[PDB]
Amino acid sequence: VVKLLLEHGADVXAQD
Amino acid sequence: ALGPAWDESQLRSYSFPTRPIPRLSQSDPRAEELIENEEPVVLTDTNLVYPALKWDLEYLQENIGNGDFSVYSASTHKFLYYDEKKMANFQNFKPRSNREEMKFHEFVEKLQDIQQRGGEERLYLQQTLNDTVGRKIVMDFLGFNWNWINKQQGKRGWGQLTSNLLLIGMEGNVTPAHYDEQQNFFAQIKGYKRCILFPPDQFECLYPYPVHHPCDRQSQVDFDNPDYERFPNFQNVVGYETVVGPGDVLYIPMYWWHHIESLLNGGITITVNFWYKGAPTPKRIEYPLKAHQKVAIMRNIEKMLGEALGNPQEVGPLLNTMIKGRYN
Ligand SMILES: O=C(O)CNC(=O)C(=O)O
Ligand SMILES: [Zn+2]
Repeated sequence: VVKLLLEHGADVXAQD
Repeated sequence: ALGPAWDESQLRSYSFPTRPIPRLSQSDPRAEELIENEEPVVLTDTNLVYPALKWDLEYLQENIGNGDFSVYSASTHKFLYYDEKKMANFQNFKPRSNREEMKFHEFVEKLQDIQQRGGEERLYLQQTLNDTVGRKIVMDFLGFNWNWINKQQGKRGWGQLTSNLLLIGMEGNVTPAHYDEQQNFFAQIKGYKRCILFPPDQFECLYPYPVHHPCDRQSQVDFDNPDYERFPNFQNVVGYETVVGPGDVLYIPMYWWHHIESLLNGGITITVNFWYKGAPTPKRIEYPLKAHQKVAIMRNIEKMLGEALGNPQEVGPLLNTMIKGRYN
């Protein structure tokens, strides 16, 4: 739950 | 004794105060302390892209291959990027920058033309380094200081290097304030870029677009004309600032806001960055949370509601309903 909400994406610059 | 590399008159003028990012030797413990603690630092002697310091448009045209390069065009000095996939759910959004694929030599001829015809148009090459590049570039790339940067990757528990972005811009070009979800060693190669960073705890002051908007991760605030009625806390923003030139590496920690400009009347700028995925979430969570962990939370709430509601256009209304007269 906390881990679920703490996970991040890896989006950079233009799109991702 | 070559004189001042650049002066204040080449820097654009803004409404907020800054303090300087520290410039340090890669061997200086303070520089390691800052990186470990996810604060910016300009390293002056990594030799990270030593071999690339001879790069200029002629050497690159001759050597970088026949591959395609993404070149962004803008009618203004600000190059706001937009995620094309997200255009759908904000029908009232028209871009302020087109992207065009072209061969490298076409890009150089484009600059020549604009220059020769006194054009107003601005260009920004931004292309991931890849297989297609010529033998000499491959050799220059292999000559990067991998020993040093690999060690940094091991010490910070980072994930993999996802890419190296090659950036070639015209003097005066601005990348507006935004944050990236990876760690970045930003390796300046030719010319000078002014970098203004803001910590993740100033989220409140910088007013990012909605996650589902094409400009996700950029500030909505026009730095050249801040609308203090819509963005009142922009009056409280304080930046960390530096000017990086050839040989400098700027550590831009994950989630740190950064505004980046090529110095006015400073010629073309060239940069190669190094994007690494961040360390995994820790086994045990320490409270209270760090700011970037809160940004992570907020992004996920926005994502989940967009999905759960079946439509991101309903995220705003639901969120407002949740708070008005209840948490505000
Ligand atoms: O160099 C620029 O103009 C923009 N680059 C970035 O935002 C980056 O490297 O993450
Ligand atoms: Zn960035």
